Amino acid sequence: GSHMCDAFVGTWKLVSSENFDDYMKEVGVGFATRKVAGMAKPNMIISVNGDVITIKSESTFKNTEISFILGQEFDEVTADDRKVKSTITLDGGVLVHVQKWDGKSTTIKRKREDDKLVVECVMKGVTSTRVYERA
Ligand SMILES: COC(=O)C1=C(C2=[SH]CCC2)C[SH]=C1NC(=O)[C@H]1CCCC[C@H]1C(=O)O
Repeated sequence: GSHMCDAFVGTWKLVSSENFDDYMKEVGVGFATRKVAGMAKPNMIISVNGDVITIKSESTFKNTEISFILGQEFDEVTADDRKVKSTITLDGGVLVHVQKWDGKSTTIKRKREDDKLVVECVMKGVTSTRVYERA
């Protein structure tokens, strides 16, 4: 087993959100999409198979799935249809996901906090916090 397995693997449901509309604005999402995307309550499924981590997000609005090896950059088409270059590392027990596109950068941090998985999303000055519980 591994730290990653024990901490993150499983099925998680969104239970609260803060500032997500403002985060979406900062990453360039337009009005109609922000409105419909902001209603979504995704399930997040995290799995590990050997060195490969998979993060799936499933909702009424969009489904996404990424698989990656820690430290190894990959192509990602985000839920909001940005084509980014992503690298995910495990830093002091926090999954740190950096996305680069068009000269811009956003960082998504995923951490365990008590029984929750807390996702912090930062674009320039704007932070959104997305809190998940076990499904
Ligand atoms: C920018 O859009 C997004 O980031 C975004 C979505 C859209 S689709 C159209 C508009 C917005 C849908 S789901 C999502 N982001 C996440 O699910 C992760 C990954 C990053 C931030 C929040 C995280 C979270 O666990 O909720």
